[PDB]
Amino acid sequence: DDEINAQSVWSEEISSNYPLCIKNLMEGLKKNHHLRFFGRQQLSLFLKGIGLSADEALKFWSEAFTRNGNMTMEKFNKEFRFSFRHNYGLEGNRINYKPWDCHTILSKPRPGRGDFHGCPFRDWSHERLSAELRSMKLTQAQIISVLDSCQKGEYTIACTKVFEMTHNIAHPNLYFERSRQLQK
Ligand code: SF4
Repeated sequence: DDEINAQSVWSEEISSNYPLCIKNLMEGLKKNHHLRFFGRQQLSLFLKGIGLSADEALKFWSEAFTRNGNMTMEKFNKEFRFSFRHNYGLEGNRINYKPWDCHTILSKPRPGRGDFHGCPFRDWSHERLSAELRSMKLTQAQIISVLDSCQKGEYTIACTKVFEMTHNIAHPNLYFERSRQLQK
């Protein structure tokens, strides 16, 4: 709880370790105060994979869904609380909900309008990727190298390139713990 909790996952320090997909999901949750089923599972199981406790997860999801008066606490407890508790097995279920790897993430149905699951290196446009990479302090030479892998369909190589360029197999939780390891 000292490192990963409901408040510290919104921190810049912790969130600077997220791969592009989790960053995309967190951003959609912050502005819409809600995520769809596929996006819910991708992000929820990742946070569980980095050590977010059951109590902190329910604190995290409840505040996020009810933020800015998006929905009441009663609507959340009646329409979403069970599903999040289900993912941690707090209702007695013994389904093995492991965090999704990149292969599993890319295999899900592709995101449409309003969806935030998936992998940005395949689902975003080159224009959207380029602007996002520039805010991450990448130069156009580095950008053209990442888009090259994207155009070739090697999305895990493009994400591995971003890691090396932003720092000094194929799993989003492996991205986090490698990056978070370089912080300590
Ligand atoms: S390669 Fe995997 S970890 Fe990286 S952005 Fe795509 S789905 Fe996320």
